[PDB]
Amino acid sequence: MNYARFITAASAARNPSPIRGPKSMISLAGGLPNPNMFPFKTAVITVENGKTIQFGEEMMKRALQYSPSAGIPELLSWLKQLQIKLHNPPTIHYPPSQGQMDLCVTSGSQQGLCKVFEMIINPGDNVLLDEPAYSGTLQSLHPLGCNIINVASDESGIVPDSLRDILSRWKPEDAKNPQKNTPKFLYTVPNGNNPTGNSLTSERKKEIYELARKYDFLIIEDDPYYFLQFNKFRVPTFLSMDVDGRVIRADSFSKIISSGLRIGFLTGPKPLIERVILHIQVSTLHPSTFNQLMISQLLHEWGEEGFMAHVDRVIDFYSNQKDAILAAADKWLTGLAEWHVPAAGMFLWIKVKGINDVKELIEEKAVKMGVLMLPGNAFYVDSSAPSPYLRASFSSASPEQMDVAFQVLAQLIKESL
Amino acid sequence: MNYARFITAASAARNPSPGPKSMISLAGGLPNPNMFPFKTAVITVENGKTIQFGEEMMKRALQYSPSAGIPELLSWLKQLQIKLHNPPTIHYPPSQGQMDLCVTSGSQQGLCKVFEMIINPGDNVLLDEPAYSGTLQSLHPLGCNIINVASDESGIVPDSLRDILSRWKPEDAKNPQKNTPKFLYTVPNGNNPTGNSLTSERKKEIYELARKYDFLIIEDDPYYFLQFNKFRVPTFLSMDVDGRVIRADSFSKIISSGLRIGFLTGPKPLIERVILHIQVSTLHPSTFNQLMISQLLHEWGEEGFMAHVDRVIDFYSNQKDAILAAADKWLTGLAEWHVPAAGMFLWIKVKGINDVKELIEEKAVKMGVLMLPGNAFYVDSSAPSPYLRASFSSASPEQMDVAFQVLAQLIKESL
Ligand SMILES: O=C(O)CCC(=O)C(=O)O
Repeated sequence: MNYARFITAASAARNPSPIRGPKSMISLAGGLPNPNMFPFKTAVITVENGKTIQFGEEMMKRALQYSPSAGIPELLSWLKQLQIKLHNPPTIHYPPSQGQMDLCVTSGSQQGLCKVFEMIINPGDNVLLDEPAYSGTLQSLHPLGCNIINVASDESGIVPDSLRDILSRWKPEDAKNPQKNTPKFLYTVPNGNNPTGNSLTSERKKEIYELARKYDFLIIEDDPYYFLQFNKFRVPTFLSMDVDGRVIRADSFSKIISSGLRIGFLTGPKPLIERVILHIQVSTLHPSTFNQLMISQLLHEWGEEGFMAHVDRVIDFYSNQKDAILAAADKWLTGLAEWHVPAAGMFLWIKVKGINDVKELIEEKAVKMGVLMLPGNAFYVDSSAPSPYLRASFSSASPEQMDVAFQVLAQLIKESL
Repeated sequence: MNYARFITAASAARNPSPGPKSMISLAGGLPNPNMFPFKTAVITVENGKTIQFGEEMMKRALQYSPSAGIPELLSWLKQLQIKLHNPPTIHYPPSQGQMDLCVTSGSQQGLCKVFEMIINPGDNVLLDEPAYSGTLQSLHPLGCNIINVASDESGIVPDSLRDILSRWKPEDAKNPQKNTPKFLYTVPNGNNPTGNSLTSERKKEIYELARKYDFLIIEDDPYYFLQFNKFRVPTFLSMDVDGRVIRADSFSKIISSGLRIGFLTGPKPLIERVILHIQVSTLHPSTFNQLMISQLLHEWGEEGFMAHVDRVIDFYSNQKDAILAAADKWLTGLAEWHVPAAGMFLWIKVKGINDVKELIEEKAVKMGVLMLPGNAFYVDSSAPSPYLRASFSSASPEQMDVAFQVLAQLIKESL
């Protein structure tokens, strides 16, 4: 596994820019401000289902102060250990320069993901993903001058055959040859895709993996909705089948723990992670120290039992919420729209039947009646193409809210037929 | 005035990526914030009302918020900025550079997003060495030609800036193929590592040249509130009649380094490329941490903020007082150095040793003493450096006494 092909000229040229022997030791060498100057002295944070979190005066100075680039070591060790327990990556005991598994706490998981595109993509590069695809990722990949090659997805995500067919534009030996512009990577959201809410299967993941071996590209696994799986048996990740070190997982605490706190993490091979760490060192520097410590203490006080149980209560909430969105649709959309039932996440994806563009429907008529939901146009490389799709958030609304929401939508559709 | 020549093809192709009511909305992407474990917060402040988050606030604090900062924090920094600098640009048309500001994840987030926005490989850029190693290492992979401007007690020597530019004519600004300097990067207030600051006369002159030659000025000003002189030298932003100043500001030295929260002020179209890059990277600065800071600032008020920064300049001033005292004591005739004008560093040039790397990395450590060799603060970091960076931020008068006596001892052993 050669990593140089996946590291921009710029990315390779980064050197480490850190904040960075007898016994007592009198350092004037370092850069830290004096943390006594800072105004906040203590904190108490109450937790549902938990012991309150205390920052004593000493701990608060630590929270107000520069901390390491890759994250605090107690959160780093605990997430690594989570990743060993959840996924047991084939690579954890490999050599560093082969793909030893490494992890970086990042300022939300999209920070890591961006820095990963920037690391990989030369203009003119080819990338695989399936559409509909995440708004945020299209606005991300677009300025990078890559050519986005769409793989068909259905209710089970990426269709493997589509991937085969697409990749038969190249011989496998073309991977050893940059001129041939073989794909760099496949970007997938494998659990409750935003916007579609469909998830990848196990058999499918294994097959995708083999194609990724054969055509020696990286798999980018964006898995923000992995702890929002409604099925009890969690589907194995690409991470857990990564005997090569061709997988970069992104994990988020945003749907589960806190979206505000901007704390997520990036799991992958050392040399790749290292490029992101080094990019972080000249931009954000680290994730907020305060907030890492809220999460780290929270998580260590729960242990893995409290964490998983918490995630079981989130899932429980999000499913009933999903039962209610579907009831409501089964109630009003029947025979007027088509949808599959979300495998994870917080989004229902609704194909309205016999209307071409739902933008008018939504942005003109539906808003006038006081109901709103997201036109599907944004979720395609070509956002100007007509979409007959709505994305509907089942995250906040009460059963009655959805009832009126779908009573009104169905009316506007009937009125627009 | 023409910002397109200042913005990369990439930076430019970026697209923004974020009601009668009683409205029902189903197209939000917010997660249900009620699922979050953290319920209430209390934080204490020395000489301040206790900051409290009730269940509602807290919820907002654990939730996605705007890209460029919560609005009660943006207006307060936007205000502070009108008040500290009163930019001639405030009431400009937006497309003509109207002063804009986003909260960033610490000031170096903004400043990185700004190099990425500006720099094509091959471009020519100005700053003054020694320069902060971080900025060196940020710029290095961007593939610019770094052109060193001479500096002295007082920062960037502008005569040197004139002689450098004389290789072009003003007219070469409108001709991209001439490769005129894209921008001048500076740390106007005790530069890290020198601790030197620009004078107001020099800043004027620097501005004229930047006008003549149409280059941006990035004023990296993390030590703005750490100024030992009670009159604060006017900033490049207070004299940006053109819309060519990009200012970085930091709460890292005064408020918190750890909360990662700083701010970038500058022409709207330029800030706009930065906010759009933030939207697919960090999304925004921690909502929680902005709320902590915001409620601290509104409660202190403009006055009270300032009483604080005085409080810490006073602290930093005594520390550097203590550090100069000890240098005087042990280092006289063995070294030379200027009084830092601001910041937390002292920059000491040791006599008759060509490179200080052995002196520190072998001898000093062994004797339990540490200072930072200058090597790292120049483009060419393999070059001998007879200079030491020393931090007066934490050490006590006693620990500085022993640091220096020990350091002078070994300097005299190495002669
Ligand atoms: O529009 C926003 O503020 C945030 C959207 C987001 O990150 C999400 O898709 O969950």
